[PDB]
This record gives sequence, C-alpha cells and structure tokens, in this order.
Amino acid sequence: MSPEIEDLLKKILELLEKAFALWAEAKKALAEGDLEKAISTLKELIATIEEVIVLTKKALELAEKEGNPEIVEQAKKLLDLAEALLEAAKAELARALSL
Repeated sequence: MSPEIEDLLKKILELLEKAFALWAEAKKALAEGDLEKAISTLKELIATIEEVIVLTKKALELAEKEGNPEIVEQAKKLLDLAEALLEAAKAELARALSL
C-alpha cells in the first residue's frame, strides 16, 4: 500500500484506541452517577468516530484508485466497524439524555 494509505490507517487505528477509551470512560461515569461527564464524553466519542469514518472512506477511495483489493476489503471492514461504534455511541447518548 501507498504511504498515504498507510498514514491514514495508522491515524484510524489511533482514533479507534481513543474511541474505545472514551466509551469505557462514558460507561464508568454513567455507572457512578456522573451524568454530566457521561454526556460530555459520549459527545466527544461521537466526534471521534465521525472522524474515523471520514478517514476510512478516504482510505477506501485511495485503495480503490490504487487497485489494492486487499486494503479495499480491510478499509470496508474498518468502515463497517466504525459505523457500528457510531450507532452504539449515539444510542447511549440518547439514553443518557433521557435520564
């Protein structure tokens, strides 16, 4: 893969690490009754995932133009993981906003 695609994939993986830490932070604050922290953290998480999704669509575009079927498949599965995490964060934020 091109170095521009590799750069994108490292940033995607870095932001997913941050997303997982934010999800755990949010769930912990919720359980301890810190709703203000849970809501703030869930919003930061949604923003982080939205950025992962943009970069993964960009990575996928670049891998398609490259004719790189291996990384096309990988970018497609990373995008799908990110969209699932986004759906989980949004539903958790909705639940927190009702509480």
